[PDB]
Amino acid sequence: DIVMTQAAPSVPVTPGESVSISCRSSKSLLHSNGYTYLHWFLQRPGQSPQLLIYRVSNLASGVPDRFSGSGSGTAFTLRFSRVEAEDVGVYYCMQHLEYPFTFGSGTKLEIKRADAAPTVSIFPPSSEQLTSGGASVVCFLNNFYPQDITVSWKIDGAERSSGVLNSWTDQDSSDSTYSMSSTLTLTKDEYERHSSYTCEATHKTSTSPITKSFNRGE
Amino acid sequence: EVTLQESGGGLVQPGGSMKLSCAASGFTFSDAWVDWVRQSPGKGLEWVAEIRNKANNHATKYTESVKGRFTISRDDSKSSVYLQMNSLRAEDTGIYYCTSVPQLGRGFAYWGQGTLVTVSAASTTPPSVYPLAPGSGGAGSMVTLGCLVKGYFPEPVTVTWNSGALSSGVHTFPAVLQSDLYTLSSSVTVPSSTWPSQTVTCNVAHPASSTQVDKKIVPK
Ligand SMILES: CN1[C@H]2CC[C@@H]1[C@@H](C(=O)O)[C@@H](OC(=O)c1ccccc1)C2
Repeated sequence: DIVMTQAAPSVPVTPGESVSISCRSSKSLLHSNGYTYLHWFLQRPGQSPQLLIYRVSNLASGVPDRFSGSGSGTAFTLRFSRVEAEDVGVYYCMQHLEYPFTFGSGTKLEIKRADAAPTVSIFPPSSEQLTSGGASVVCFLNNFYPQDITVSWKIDGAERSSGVLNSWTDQDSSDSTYSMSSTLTLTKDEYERHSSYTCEATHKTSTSPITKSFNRGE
Repeated sequence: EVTLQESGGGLVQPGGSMKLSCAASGFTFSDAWVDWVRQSPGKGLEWVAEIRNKANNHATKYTESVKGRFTISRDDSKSSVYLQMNSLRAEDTGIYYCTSVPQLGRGFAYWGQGTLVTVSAASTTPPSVYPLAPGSGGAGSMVTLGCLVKGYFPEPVTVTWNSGALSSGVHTFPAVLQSDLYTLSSSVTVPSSTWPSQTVTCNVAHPASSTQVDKKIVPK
């Protein structure tokens, strides 16, 4: 099979600057007919892939003028003349010379912006959930940057690690931030054995963990 | 106006069968060579199969791992292509996209929206929806509310807020799977001047079970 390699798993870029993404094939993609069968695709978070450039340098219909491609044989480059925050997504190259067609692993474009601390919100189990024997405590850590964050849960000051369900959003296309949901899953019986529930977030924006907590007894 | 629209996916039994369809419009389907590509965590995008146009004898080609199990076909009179999948395996789970090469050298120019295929013996289960309202008094300027959607299977569920009227301050997070099945949160941030004066409701749909639930977020 032909192997498509996109070394960079991601590339950080600030809006307004130019940037390039590289792809290499394991075989020349030049066909006997004289065309070079290398195409580029964008897949924004939660959407289908969409063609950006076909046959190395031809922009597809509707694609922004800011894109261009170059390359030959086994080496290709996708360039942005000026990046925009809405360009977040995964960029893939694909060889369309021989079967099976094969795609590179993709390079995620990450927009760099000013640091932003998380807006942290905690939620006691809903009364509706409690009557059903459930006690999930939810914590949203929203709209923060950079993307790494850590969450610790404490029940009456003791750290709890099992039964925690964590989920992250892709980078926001308008404000370049990230958000995370962390749910402490407890049964109603377990929920009532204690009173202090804290969601503590550690992120680069503060040397002190951000703490949100409540008391069951309230 | 170009469009490709896949249908026919969803949950399927391991070792069972499922046929995906894709309806084309807005371009000359009969001249196009048409393909299926799927996406999975683990391989990223993966080419599945292709059927050529009549001029090229409707020839088919398949990736090694589905040869003999999947059959691609087309019906030019309905401008449609199909992928009949047999002997389904867990490795076949993924989103499947219909895409076409409308003319020579054009690449995969048009793609459908994608259809999730989940190969699992687990059964369909509806979600329960629980409002998430703030514990204290607001103030300050903005308040975050949420909806907990848990216990459903398979994915996906759609969540909107005020039927779509609120979308700019919403984050619907990826669902997490464990013993209780899927659990997903959606949050919405609005001015303290909007809620609780105005009704904020999360609307959840789970097409697999035909469940729809609207839950109003009320001060606790
Ligand atoms: C290396 N080639 C070979 C195999 C992949 C790629 C592709 C291409 O050349 O564009 C193929 O042909 C088409 O997909 C096509 C031809 C006519 C009309 C519509 C589509 C022919």
